Parts: sequence; structure tokens; C-alpha cells
Amino acid sequence: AGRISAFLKNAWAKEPVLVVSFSVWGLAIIMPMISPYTKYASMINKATPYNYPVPVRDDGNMPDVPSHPQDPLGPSLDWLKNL
Amino acid sequence: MWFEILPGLAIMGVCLVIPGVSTAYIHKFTNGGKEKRVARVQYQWYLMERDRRISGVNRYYVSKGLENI
Amino acid sequence: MPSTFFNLTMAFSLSLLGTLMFRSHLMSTLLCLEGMVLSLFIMTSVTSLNSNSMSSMPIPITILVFAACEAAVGLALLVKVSNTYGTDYVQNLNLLQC
Amino acid sequence: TYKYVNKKEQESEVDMKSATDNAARILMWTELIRGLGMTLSYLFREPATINYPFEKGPLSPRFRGEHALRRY
Amino acid sequence: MNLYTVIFINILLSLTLILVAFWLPQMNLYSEKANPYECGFDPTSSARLPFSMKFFLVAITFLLFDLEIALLLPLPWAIQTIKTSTMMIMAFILVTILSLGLAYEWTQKGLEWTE
Amino acid sequence: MFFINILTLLVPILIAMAFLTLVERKILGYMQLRKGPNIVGPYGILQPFADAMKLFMKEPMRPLTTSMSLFIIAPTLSLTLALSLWVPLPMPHPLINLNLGILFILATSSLSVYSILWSGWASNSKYSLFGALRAVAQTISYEVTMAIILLSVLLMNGSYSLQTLITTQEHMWLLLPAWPMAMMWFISTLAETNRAPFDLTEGESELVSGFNVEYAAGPFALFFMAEYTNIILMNALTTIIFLGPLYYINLPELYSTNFMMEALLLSSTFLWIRASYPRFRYDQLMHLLWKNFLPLTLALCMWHISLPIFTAGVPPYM
Amino acid sequence: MNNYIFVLSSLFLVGCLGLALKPSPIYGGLGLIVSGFVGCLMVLGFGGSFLGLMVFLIYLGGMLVVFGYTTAMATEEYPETWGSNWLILGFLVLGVIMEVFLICVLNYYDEVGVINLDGLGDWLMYEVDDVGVMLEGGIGVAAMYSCATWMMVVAGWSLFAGIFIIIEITRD
Amino acid sequence: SRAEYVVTKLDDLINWARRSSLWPMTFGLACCAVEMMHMAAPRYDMDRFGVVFRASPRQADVMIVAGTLTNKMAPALRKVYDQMPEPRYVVSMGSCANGGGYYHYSYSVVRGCDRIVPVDIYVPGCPPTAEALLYGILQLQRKIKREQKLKIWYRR
Ligand SMILES: CCCCCCCCCCCCO[C@@H]1O[C@H](CO)[C@@H](O[C@H]2O[C@H](CO)[C@@H](O)[C@H](O)[C@H]2O)[C@H](O)[C@H]1O
Ligand SMILES: CCCCCCCCCCCCO[C@@H]1O[C@H](CO)[C@@H](O[C@H]2O[C@H](CO)[C@@H](O)[C@H](O)[C@H]2O)[C@H](O)[C@H]1O
Ligand SMILES: CCCCCCCCCCCCO[C@@H]1O[C@H](CO)[C@@H](O[C@H]2O[C@H](CO)[C@@H](O)[C@H](O)[C@H]2O)[C@H](O)[C@H]1O
Ligand SMILES: CCCCCCCCCCCCO[C@@H]1O[C@H](CO)[C@@H](O[C@H]2O[C@H](CO)[C@@H](O)[C@H](O)[C@H]2O)[C@H](O)[C@H]1O
Ligand SMILES: C/C=C(/C)[C@H](O)[C@H](C)/C=C(C)/C=C/C/C(C)=C/Cc1[nH]c(OC)c(OC)c(=O)c1C
Ligand code: SF4
Repeated sequence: AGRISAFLKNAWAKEPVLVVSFSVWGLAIIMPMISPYTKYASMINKATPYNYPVPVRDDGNMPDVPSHPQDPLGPSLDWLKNL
Repeated sequence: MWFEILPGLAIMGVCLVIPGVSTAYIHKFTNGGKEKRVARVQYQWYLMERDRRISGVNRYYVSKGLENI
Repeated sequence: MPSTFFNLTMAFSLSLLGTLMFRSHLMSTLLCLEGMVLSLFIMTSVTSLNSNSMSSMPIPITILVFAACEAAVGLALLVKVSNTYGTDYVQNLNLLQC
Repeated sequence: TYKYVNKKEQESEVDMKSATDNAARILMWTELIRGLGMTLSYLFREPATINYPFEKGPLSPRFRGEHALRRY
Repeated sequence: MNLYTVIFINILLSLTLILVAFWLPQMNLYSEKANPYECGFDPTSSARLPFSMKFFLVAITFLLFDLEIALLLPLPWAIQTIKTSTMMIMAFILVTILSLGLAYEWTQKGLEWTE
Repeated sequence: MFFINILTLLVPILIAMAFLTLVERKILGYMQLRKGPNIVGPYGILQPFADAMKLFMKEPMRPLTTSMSLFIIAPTLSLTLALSLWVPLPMPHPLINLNLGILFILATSSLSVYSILWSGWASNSKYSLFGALRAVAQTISYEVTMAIILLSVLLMNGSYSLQTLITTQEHMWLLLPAWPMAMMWFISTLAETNRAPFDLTEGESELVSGFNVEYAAGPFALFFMAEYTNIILMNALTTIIFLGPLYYINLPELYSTNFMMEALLLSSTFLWIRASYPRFRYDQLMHLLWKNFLPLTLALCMWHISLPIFTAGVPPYM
Repeated sequence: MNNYIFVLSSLFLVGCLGLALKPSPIYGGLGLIVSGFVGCLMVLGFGGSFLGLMVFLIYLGGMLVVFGYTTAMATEEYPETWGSNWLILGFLVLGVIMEVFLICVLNYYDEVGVINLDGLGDWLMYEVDDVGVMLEGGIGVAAMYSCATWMMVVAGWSLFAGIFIIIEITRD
Repeated sequence: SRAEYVVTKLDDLINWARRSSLWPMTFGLACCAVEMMHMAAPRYDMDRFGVVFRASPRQADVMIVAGTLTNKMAPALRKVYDQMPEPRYVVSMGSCANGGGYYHYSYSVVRGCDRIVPVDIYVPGCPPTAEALLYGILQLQRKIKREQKLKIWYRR
């Protein structure tokens, strides 16, 4: 706890490439854990529509599936417009 | 003096702009005054092939608008 | 596709003939083991592309991954064979008959 | 009398202020940028060239050149 | 087709300059002109003899690291997956074992050239 | 109309390559307190054409110990790959539009190392073999980091298409979010192109001329045209990737003019660098790249993998 | 253009014939580059792209190393070339005769099964999603980071262990 | 005739290219080679005449013999000269090279480099001043200017 500071100052003086390399390596593993945006990375990738959204046959027990795309139901990308 | 380097540096400059300008214009001259269509994925290639078929002159860049229906 | 696999498969056979028919250098026999990896990789790549099986396209990469390791391990051994007799001739590797 | 050209081991302590200076020297290539500066300054100096054969290098009256036989 | 045309055009220029270089000059061949160069004296031995490679271990370590490039080059497509946590974890580990492999070789004097 | 488009690429480049030889000799001149060429034409502008003509009237060499097939192939390959590296470059619209342009540049660049290897080996001379085995050592040095550096930059770009870098840099140079990789990228390009302080394959001081010591006349001219074309291309590539020129869809002429100014400036820094530094030792080139750049590049690869994830800044696929 | 793929696979075949006759590893490394390049063009013709350029990239770095090892360990005074020895020169020529014979023969006794010279080109691409977007081989290869993560574990471990393996093999 | 005129101007064209690109071989023997380095120095800047030193005799046009030629070095000088591609020119610079100079009567000195190679221009001095060498170099360009190879081929 006291010797480490001496070592770190020593390495930082004479080996900054490695001190920078470990810091950036370790800073890259923390930043996803604590950022409040890491969750959107999946969401934005899931919100990109490559395949055709094949419609489903409306039996009659679908009260939360839009009929027309401009219906007030279904997944919405407002969180992405205002992101 | 040092500005006597410029006569060669200016030639080299003119030479390096001919590639970019000539290619941009040649693309417009061979694509009906439009940028050469880029096709990265199969979907875009399909659009060009459809445009080539409905043009009437077998060229994808001869667009047909509401005149045609 | 039919004509391509026949030519690719015969390409693999020629390298298997090359590997099984030694000459002097051990390095030359190592290059035939890379002729075989290249033939197999191209067959797998064409098979997967023709059948549209995207989930099999990882496999051709692993073949290259596990083919380099052999090339590395093969070259590492070739260094030890050269450090002993000063060449890589196979005819020198014959002490073990007795 | 003699002097040391490459002796300096009167070792000091690496302060955090000084360690960060050594690192910036190493990471930012500062002394290599100083050398780039010296050749940039020379680019805007007047060249020392003379326009031979229209200009000639200076010579003195003692200059030993080609031989000759003189008269009275 | 364009990409085939432009490269034949490149090849034909390189060929065309090669032909002019050999059939245009006036050539005067004799043995002492066409001997190998070695700073003014005769070579003491052919140049085909073994040439020790003092960095051979790094050479084969280049192969192993070269194939580990082949595993990282799909990443631009991989960051398009829904399974972002998985993609990232696999990426971090892959780069970390390449680094751990590099550290071991560095500390074993593996990066040093054999004397 | 496509053949005319090759002319307006391969000819301006070749003219620009030649004058780079003149700009090199005059910038090196004034940096050394002299004038460089200025007699052969107004300020030497004809000096490049004199050197070319003289080299193609010089007797070509066919050494008795040489392997002629590869001896001839090597310079031909050298100049072909130098010109072929140019066809995908977007300025701002490329001659050949490739989805994986960056890999085409990586793969073409690597294959050009074999012109050094084959020529040196085919010369069957000791100094040419020393030069070839430095080409092997130099490539093993910079190859691993150079590819990974590109990977790091392309995770902000989204693809291996070169034309998509124009759109990535619409509002900002990639030099800012990436100046550590640009610094490491720039040094790699000096190693890729055998440029001082990394002219180890040639290295006139230690090897008389390295790989091309047995080459004279027009075959030797082709090697140089290749060397100086690559300088422009690698700096042209660095201008696209990191110093994104202004692109307005209505003013494609603006992008080319700005692209040229930055490519000329970066090409000058190669000439500036050659006048300023001593030459590396080729064992120390490996240590520079493997013990400094590589540890940093792996960390930056891991930094830039995570960076789009925790800022939700993943580039689009298209 | 209907013979295009057939010619590339024919060139690939020769490159491995020349390779099998095993001249000096300087030329054996030259055949692998040209076969590597030819084979790269085949994977491109069939619609690949990432797989084509990778096998070309990987074999460019492999032959660089192999060249360094040839000049140090597998070089003799008079390196052999395909024309160096009359006997090898015989089997390279004869080898090309055989393929011109095998293709012509096997084409005579089936006409469609193996070699269908009558129909070269008609059967290169079978299907293709004409309105697709996500079809590059890179997407399939990139599945190692999500779906076939097991592929990458064994691949990464293979390379990781290899560093330890070679350092011990070459150790003094 | 018209063809004989065209051949004349083609002769000037090829000469001009050889006049304007003389690449001397990096090669000096003794004190005369120090003054050859001064001619490359800024004040005279031979580079401004298109004169570039190249190390390899294959890439060199001109061999400047700048110092004493001893018997031990005589075969080696001839060998690098033979390996110069043609056309090729020799400038003999200094008394030592010109005729032995201060060592003419030495048992170990070649009494003039022109016993070993053909010499185009002789530059007197011990050493010649850098201008004297420069005058000699520029006197070699005028010699090339008077070259008449193509015209003589026409009259064969
Ligand atoms: C038949 C046409 C079809 C193509 C044929 C070629 C297929 C590829 C074969 C590769 C192997 C060559 O097979 C070759 O066999 C010969 C014996 O004949 C052996 O070669 C050995 O003996 C021969 C004969 O004296 C020597 O010339 C040679 O230097 C020596 O190494 C090797 O083991 C192998 O190099
Ligand atoms: C042996 C070698 C080992 C050394 C290397 C170790 C690397 C370990 C890296 C751990 C980092 C994983 O970091 C983890 O990222 C994921 C996604 O990226 C985050 O996960 C978050 O985002 C995802 C999508 O992005 C959401 O779907 C999820 O619900 C949410 O939790 C986690 O909150 C964070 O903890
Ligand atoms: C490295 C060496 C590479 C050389 C490789 C060989 C290149 C030449 C390719 C030979 C392959 C067959 O090449 C050609 O194929 C076509 C169709 O594809 C055959 O068939 C063609 O003619 C037949 C009639 O015979 C018709 O049905 C039709 O016009 C066409 O199918 C031709 O008879 C043959 O000439
Ligand atoms: C002792 C030596 C071995 C120790 C080291 C190896 C440890 C294992 C690490 C690799 C883990 C792979 O983990 C495995 O991933 C696959 C996909 O990637 C998951 O499998 C999944 O595949 C696809 C995902 O699209 C689904 O269609 C499928 O239904 C589902 O099971 C498994 O549920 C998980 O177990
Ligand atoms: C690099 C390119 C250039 C244009 C350079 O500017 C200059 C012009 C070339 C130089 C320096 C040498 C040219 C020829 C040569 C080999 C000289 C012999 C020599 N060389 C010495 O040192 C270098 C000596 O040192 C005491 C000597 O005694 C002797 C006798
Ligand atoms: S002539 Fe004079 S200056 Fe020249 S080498 Fe001889 S002694 Fe030295």
C-alpha cells in the first residue's frame, strides 16, 4: 500500500507504454459495467429491421398486436429518436 | 529560396486532383448525370436490375416516373 | 460446382501424393501439407456458399486456425532437425532403426 | 582540468510531476519533434549554394594553381 | 470486369516497360561485367548457402498472431448482434489471451534474437 | 469511357510520382542548406524526365548467377501492385468500388513484399540476400500491429468499405477520437514503405544497396516508381482514414482538392522525416513494434471494442 | 465467362501439381501464393468475399515466414526448379496431359455426373436471395462471437497453447 | 536529309538525358575524395546539376577516381568499373590518379589510373579544388553533348 505507489511511480516514469496499456485494458472492462448506456447497444441492434416483419394471422385473441403499423400499439422507437 | 520548391509541388498537386475530378465527372457522363449507383448488398443490385428492365432502353439510369403510368 | 469439386478434390490428391512421396528437404514436405489445407479450405468455403449455410462458415476459419498451428509446430521441429545435422534432409532422420 | 561528458548520476527522486514529464517525453516523442523543428528552420534559411560557373568561390592572392613562366 | 481490366492494364504497362528496357539499350556482355557484386573483390562462396535466422522464434510467433488477426477481423459484423454481452465477452477474452501469450514470450526472452 | 478513366488515374499518378522524386530532392536540399536540382529545366522540373530517359537507355544487367524468371518478375510485380493499390481509393468516388477495400489494401500491400524477397533472392548475391532477409524481418515487425490498428479504426466506421469513411468523417476527423492509433498507424506506413528511418531493406550505409544492388537500368527504374507511388498512396490512404476531407455531395471537386492538399502535406512529412533522423537497426524495429506498439494496439483494440457498446455508438452496417 | 470458374480450378490444380513435384521451397512457396491467389478468386466467384481475402491474407504471411526458413535451413547450392531436372519436367508436362485426358475421358462416359463440359457455367450459383441485405460471408464468419462461441474457444486456445508449445520446442 | 536531321535531334535528346543525369559511384580513395565530398557540400551542390551519388556500380554512370590507386586496389577498381553498365565514364581526379602524383616512383602505386581503366576527363591538382572538379564534371557533360552515336549508326 506504500511500496506500490513507489513502484507505480517508477513504472510510470520508465515504462509508460505498459502503464498505459494496462490502464486502457482495465478501463475497457469497467466502462460497460457502469455506463448507463450499455443496455441500448442490444436494443438498437434489435431495433434495426433487416428481415421482413412477417404478419401473423389474426385469430381474434390478439388484443396487443397492431392491425395497421400506425396504431398506438406495438414496439416503439421513441426512446431511440430522443436518445 | 524555399519557394523554388513550389513549382514542382504545384505540378504534383494538379496531378493528384485529376484522378478525383475526372472519375467523378466520368461517372456522371456514363450514368445520365447521376452518381454511379453503388450496390453493396443484393437488395440494391435487385433495384438496379429492375430499373434496367423497366427503363425501355436497357439502361438502369434512365428513370421513369409518374409519366409512365 | 460439379467441375469445381472434381478439380479441387484432385488438387488434394496431388498434394497427398506430394506428401507421401518424399524427396530431400523436409521443408518441401511441409509445403505439401499446406497444399492440402488450402484445398480443403476452398472446398468447405465453396460448399457452404453454394448451400447458403452461413452457420458453417466459422468452420473454414478454424481449419486455417488449426492449420497454422501445425505449420508453426512443423517449422519449430524443422529448426531442431537443422540444429543437429545442418540441413533438413529426411535421409538423416534414420537413427531409430536401431 | 577535466570534465565529465556523460556523467550525471547525482540521482534525484522521481516526483509525480517529473515522472509524468518522462512519460510525455516517451509517449509524445517530444525530443523527436524538436529535431523535426531544427530541419524545418533550415528549410527557411537561404541556401549556401553559389551559381557556378557564373559565380566563383573566393580565392586569395597566394592561391597555388596552374604553373607559368614569367618574363621581365 | 472493370477490376480485371484495370489490373491487366497495370500488368501490360509493367510488361511494356520491361520489354523497352531490354531491347532498347545497346548491350555489351562479357564475363567480368556479369559477375556478382561484392564491393570490388571476388565472392568467396555462393550466396545460396544457409543464412542463420536469429529471429526465427518471432517468425513462427508471427504465424500464431497472424491467425489471431483472422479471428478479430469479423468483429465489425459481430457488433451488429443482439447478443452484445456475449460478443463483447468473447472479444475481451480473445484479445486478453493474445496479450497473455505475448507477455509469456516476452518474459521468456522469446522476443530476443538468438546470439 | 472506362478506359479513358484508367488514363486519368494511372497517368496523373505516374506524373505525380515522378515529381515526388523532384520534390524529395529539393526539400532535402533546402533542409540541408542547398538548392537541389534547378538546372535541368525551370527549377529542375525536367530533372525527373531526364533520370527516367537515362535509366531506360542504360544497359540492363543479366548477372550470370541470377535466377532470371524471378529476377524479371520481381520489378514487374512491384510496379503493378503499386498502381493497383490506387483503383479502390475514393476521391471521393473510387474507380473500383469494393465492399472490403481495406482488406484489398492490406492484401495487396503484403503481396508486394514478395517483390523485395524474390528480387533479392533471385539476384544470388550476398548483399541482395541480406536485403531480402530484412524485408522478411521488417514485415514480421509491422504486419501484426498494422492490421489491428485498422480494425480499431473500423469499429467506429462499421465496415471495410473505404467509401464509408467519407461518411464517418462527415462532421469530424477520425484523428481526434483516434490520435493514438493515427500515431501508431503513421509509423507503420513508414515501415510498410521502407522509408527512413526504416529504409532497412535498401539501407545504403550498411548494405551497398540491399535488395536491388544487382539491378540497373529500366528494371531498377520500375522498383523506384513503385517505391514512390506507395508513398503517395499510403499518405493518401492516411488522409482518407484519419483526416477526412470535406465532402459535399454537390461539390465533389471540393473533396478532391482538400484531399490533395492533405495528401501532399503528409507526403512532405515523409521527406521531412528522412532529413531529420538516423536509421533504425532492423532488430530494434522489431522491438519498437512488438514491445511498444503491439501492447498499446491490443489495449486500444479492447478499448474500441467496448467503446461503441457503452456509449451505444455502434456504427451502422450500411 | 462461362468457363471462368473452370479455368480458375484448373489453374489451382496445376499450382498443386507443381507444388507436389517439390522443387526448392523458394518455388514451392511461390506455387502456394499463386494457388492461394487462384483459390481466393474461386471463393469470390462463388459469392464469397471475406473468406476469399482471408485465405489469401493468411497464406501471404505464412510464405513470408517460410521464405525466411528456406534461406536458413532448406537451401542448397543449386536449388531445383521445375525445369532443373528432366524427370520432374517430364511429370509436370505429363501431369498436364493427364488432366486434359481425364477431363475429356470422364466427360465422355457420363456427360453430366462429374465433369459436364457441355454445361459449364449453367450450374455455379444455385439460389440467391435477390432482395437480401444480410448475406455477406463476414456475417456467417462473425457468428463465432455469438452463436458458435465454442468454435472460438477452441480456436483461441489452440493459438494460446501454441505459443507455449513452440517456445518449449525451440528452447535450447 | 530529313531522316538525317531527325537522327541529329534524336541524338541531342538522348545525350541531354545522359548529360542531365550523371550518377557517380560512391567511391573515393584518399584525400582527393575529401574535396569530392565538398563538391557535394552545400556551396557547390552537385545535386543541382542532376549529379547523385549511388553506391552500387550497377546504378552508377560515372566513376570518379579520387585518390591514389595502389597495386593492391588496382584489380578491385577494374572490377567495379567492369560492373558499371554502359555508357560509363571515368573522371580521373588528382595527381595520384592522373599519373601517380607524389607517389609516382613508389613500388606499390599504379602510375596513373588510366593504365587500368579508360579515362574520359583528367582533373589536375593535389587535390583539385571542389570547383576544379566541378569544372571537370561540367566538362564531361560537354563531352557527352558532342556524342554522335545515332548519327554514326545512320551512316553505317
Ligand atoms: C503421372 C502424371 C500425374 C502427375 C504426377 C505427379 C504427381 C505428384 C507426385 C509427387 C511426387 C514425386 O514423386 C517422386 O518420386 C520419386 C521417385 O520416383 C522420388 O524422388 C527421388 O528419386 C528420383 C528418381 O531418381 C529423383 O529424381 C529425386 O530427386 C529423388 O528425390 C520422390 O519420392 C518424389 O519426388
Ligand atoms: C481469461 C480472460 C478474461 C479477461 C477478460 C474478461 C472480460 C470480461 C468482460 C466483462 C464485461 C461484460 O460487461 C457487461 O456488458 C454487458 C453487455 O455488454 C452489460 O449488459 C447489459 O447490456 C446488455 C446489452 O448490451 C443488455 O442486454 C443487458 O441486459 C445488460 O445487463 C453488463 O452490464 C456488463 O457487465
Ligand atoms: C491452366 C490451363 C487452363 C486451361 C483450361 C481449359 C480452358 C478451356 C476450357 C475447356 C472446357 C470446355 O470448354 C468448352 O466448354 C463448352 C461449354 O462450356 C463446351 O460446350 C459448348 O459446345 C457444345 C457443343 O460441343 C454446345 O453444347 C455449346 O455450344 C457449349 O456447351 C465446349 O465444347 C468446350 O470447348
Ligand atoms: C474443461 C474444458 C472446457 C472449459 C472451457 C469451455 C467452457 C465453455 C465455454 C463455451 C460456451 C458455449 O456456450 C454455449 O453457447 C451456445 C451458443 O454459443 C448456447 O447454445 C445456444 O445456441 C443457439 C444460440 O443462438 C441456440 O439456438 C441454442 O438453442 C442455444 O443452446 C449454449 O447454451 C451455451 O452453453
Ligand atoms: C551519401 C551520399 C552523399 C552524396 C554524401 O553527401 C557524400 C558525397 C558521400 C560521401 C561521404 C563519400 C563519398 C565517396 C567515398 C566512399 C569517399 C571515401 C572516404 N569517405 C570518408 O568518409 C565518408 C572518409 O572519411 C575520413 C575518407 O577518408 C574517404 C577516403
Ligand atoms: S593527388 Fe594529392 S590530394 Fe589527391 S589523393 Fe593524391 S596526395 Fe591526396
